[PDB]
Amino acid sequence: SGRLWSKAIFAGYKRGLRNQREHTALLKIEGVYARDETEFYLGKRCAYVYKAKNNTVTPGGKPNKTRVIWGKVTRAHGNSGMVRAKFRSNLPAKAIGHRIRVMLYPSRI
Amino acid sequence: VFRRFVEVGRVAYVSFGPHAGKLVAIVDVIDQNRALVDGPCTQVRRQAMPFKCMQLTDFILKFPHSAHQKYVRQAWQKADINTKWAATRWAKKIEARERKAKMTDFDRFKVMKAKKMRNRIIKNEVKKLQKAALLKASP
Amino acid sequence: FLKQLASGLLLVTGPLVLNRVPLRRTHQKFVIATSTKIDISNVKIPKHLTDAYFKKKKLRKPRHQEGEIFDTEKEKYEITEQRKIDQKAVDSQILPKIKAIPQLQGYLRSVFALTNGIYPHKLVF
Amino acid sequence: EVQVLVLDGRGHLLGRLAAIVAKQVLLGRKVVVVRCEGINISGNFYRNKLKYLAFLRKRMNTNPSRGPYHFRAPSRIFWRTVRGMLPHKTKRGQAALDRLKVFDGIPPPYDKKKRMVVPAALKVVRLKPTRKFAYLGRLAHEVGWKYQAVTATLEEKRKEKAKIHYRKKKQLMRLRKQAEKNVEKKIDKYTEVLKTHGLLV
RNA sequence: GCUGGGAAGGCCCGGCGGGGAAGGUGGCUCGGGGGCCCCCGAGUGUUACAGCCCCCCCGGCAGCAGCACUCGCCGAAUCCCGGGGCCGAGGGAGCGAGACCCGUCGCCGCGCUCUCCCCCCUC
RNA sequence: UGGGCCACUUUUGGUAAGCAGAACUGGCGCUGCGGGAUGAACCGAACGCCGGGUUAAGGCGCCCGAUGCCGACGCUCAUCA
RNA sequence: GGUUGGCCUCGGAUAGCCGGUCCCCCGCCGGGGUCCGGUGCGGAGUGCCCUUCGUCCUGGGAAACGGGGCGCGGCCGGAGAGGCGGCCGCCCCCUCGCCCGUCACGCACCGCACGUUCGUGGGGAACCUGGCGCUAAACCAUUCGUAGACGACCUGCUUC
Ligand SMILES: [K+]
Ligand SMILES: [K+]
Ligand SMILES: [K+]
Ligand SMILES: [K+]
Ligand SMILES: [Mg+2]
Ligand SMILES: [Mg+2]
Ligand SMILES: [Mg+2]
Ligand SMILES: [Mg+2]
Ligand SMILES: [Mg+2]
Ligand SMILES: [Mg+2]
Ligand SMILES: [Mg+2]
Ligand SMILES: [Mg+2]
Ligand SMILES: [Mg+2]
Ligand SMILES: [Mg+2]
Ligand SMILES: [Mg+2]
Ligand SMILES: [Mg+2]
Ligand SMILES: [Mg+2]
Ligand SMILES: [Mg+2]
Repeated sequence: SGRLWSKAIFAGYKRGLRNQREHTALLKIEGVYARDETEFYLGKRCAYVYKAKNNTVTPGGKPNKTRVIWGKVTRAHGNSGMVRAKFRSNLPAKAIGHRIRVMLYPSRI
Repeated sequence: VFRRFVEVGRVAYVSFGPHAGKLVAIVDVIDQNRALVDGPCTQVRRQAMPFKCMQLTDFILKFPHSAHQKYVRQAWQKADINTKWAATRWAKKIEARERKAKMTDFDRFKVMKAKKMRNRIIKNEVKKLQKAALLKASP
Repeated sequence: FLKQLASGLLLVTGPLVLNRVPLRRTHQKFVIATSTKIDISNVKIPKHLTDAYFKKKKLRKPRHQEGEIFDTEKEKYEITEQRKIDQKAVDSQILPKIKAIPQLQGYLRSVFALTNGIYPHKLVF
Repeated sequence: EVQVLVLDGRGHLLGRLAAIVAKQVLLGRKVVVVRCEGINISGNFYRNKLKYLAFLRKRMNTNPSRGPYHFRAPSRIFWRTVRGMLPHKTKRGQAALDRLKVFDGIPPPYDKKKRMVVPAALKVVRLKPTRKFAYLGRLAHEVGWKYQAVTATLEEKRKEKAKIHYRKKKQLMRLRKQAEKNVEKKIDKYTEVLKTHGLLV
């Protein structure tokens, strides 16, 4: 009955110009364009939800084609509202520029 | 073309910086970029202040340049700016913008209900006026 | 919100008439505390409403080792008549206080959602 | 965002607008830029024309049919400027470049839709008023573009139809304001709720 | 906490005063306006129908590197609380009963009892 | 191993040389890594396999991580900036 | 495989703008001149619109000049890529849907994730089911020589 998660974009991995650290990802959260506004989202669970070909078990539901790689926001990146996220598995590079959901689950408010 | 001028006694509204949201009076001007600034009734002590954070109002106080804070306060209190400011559309848009930001989830729900009814009553009457004005049969 | 239980889990009731949420446990780490409050002092939350009261129960799998005949019976969890009595007791004294101030039942009756305009960090709850 | 961003190119500086659009398409956003003939470039016109004429000179001496392709339409000129700010030789950059649609004038899909503006790339705020600038449409026309006149006539037709829409919109708004006055007794209850919370001052 | 035992500053119309002036108030003079009455510009000059600076014969009150965000260095002259992230390597610590169901153990910091009275809630 | 070469500075021949010859220290050779787009020698820093934090030199329109600061004060228009 | 409400549009100026109204001029609306407002844009994209728990008793308000029909039929506007938008006529149904209240109920699945939309998504074979419809070309081979290394190309082949 509602979106219940914030829209975020997987912009890329934490990196230098010529070195890429794939274990952590930089997320752009919609509406958060300054570093001082990223406090709310620190520690929040983030999910990369995608679909595949074969069915997989769904917790509390029939198996479907939806898969998910879970993660959480670790800290702020830069001065313009980017955040760094760690996922249980390094995000695939095909997801750059695609949707990441921020769950609001571990609420501190 | 210009109607609002930087001058001695001109009341300015602070848009950003440490004193954002306050009213100050211009006491003196320095080097085209900054001005001697004093708000004795708005809790801004005398200090330099860039012209970039100022937004000029329509209120001009009468006191000599670089006068002491006491005389600025007397001019500010007589024909008080605080009540005159609060009565302007400029200030009550600032206040309206403030209370909308502090609106809670329950208030958002009640506003959503009031806006729903208000729009349906208004938009009904618009249709009625349209339908009425549609009866134009004349050469 | 009624009380915190001995395990730290919160005991909540959304008056079951209003939003179909029974007397149920919940975790404070997975809720948003809004600023709107009702005075539920001098109401009596029954004493037996403890963690042991709300802890789940199971059937399988005694007297049965090799699974060839399904033991999927009982899966229809049954609402105990005691649970209905307790739900009726708490609601009978919380619902009147909800009706006291205007359009709170309608507020409890709706669900929370994120609209493409608003963002959670800008929201005051 | 998930919807298409339609940007009006009039009054926007070429490189500044291209930098914004380039990061948007790299973030998975679909961007449409219309009125690429209204894009401005800082510096007097003669100087900016010399820059493109120097671009025209760069060609493969052995076989110009393979060499740099010089596009004369303002939309393609802006398209190439964005392409210089994308990794267009990788699959990620090619995907981003395919999310950009550029047009001269405003075609029928977007003529009826509201058009956004990028203040950080606007000439009025980014350029000193005493400085000289060039119009991309004039620069394109005098270096090979062939459709400046027809685009002007079609843009003038579009503007005439837009004025009619604005008059109907204004007539509708006047009727709405009259409606609010008419039903004021049965509205003040909900007007007061809006005012207490900052809507409807 | 220190400093110029901070510098400025606020209030006490600061009061008895003195002096200086100018980014010159009032007044006056000259030049341009609105129905001989009211404005703008340029002169004059020392309070005037504004204000400014310095010295006082002396100050008083509050506050004090200010929760009116003007300008510092600090903490034996410094403590309390909260949030996010990553991590959990090690595995027989029992001088004691002569261990016996799995050493809740060492160092360190504490509380109560082997003293007696009261006080406040609660059964 | 007994072919060396390079850089700051001192320094001889030469118009000069990415030339030839010395002194001193460091380096490359034997050396990967961050930065200088690119590069034996420059700047930072030297290296077991990893996680977190922070930096150096260098950067933060876009490519391309970082200014998407309501940054400060000025200077500058170039028809080869 | 993505996605998890929409915005259906003045032209523009920036040492300026926006809105409204009476006379004048253009064949009943625009175009000007007064006049009145707003301008740190509130007729505001820092905005607006829609807003989803569902029903049952049950009153007060909004409406009642109402809603919804992949119901039909007709018409108009849109050509820059119109692939869209609007208006009537008839018909067929609800008095519901919007706000504030009364009244209880629904798996209340016993704290937990991929939930919630676009969506009757795109694409490819195939079965059944009704109506309305169609019955063609290309290439090779042959020929031509306006052509030609070979391909390719220009041509002809039961009718007056
Ligand atoms: K889905
Ligand atoms: K911590
Ligand atoms: K040897
Ligand atoms: K030897
Ligand atoms: Mg202090
Ligand atoms: Mg261990
Ligand atoms: Mg040898
Ligand atoms: Mg040798
Ligand atoms: Mg040499
Ligand atoms: Mg040699
Ligand atoms: Mg060697
Ligand atoms: Mg060595
Ligand atoms: Mg090395
Ligand atoms: Mg390198
Ligand atoms: Mg270089
Ligand atoms: Mg590291
Ligand atoms: Mg760089
Ligand atoms: Mg970047």
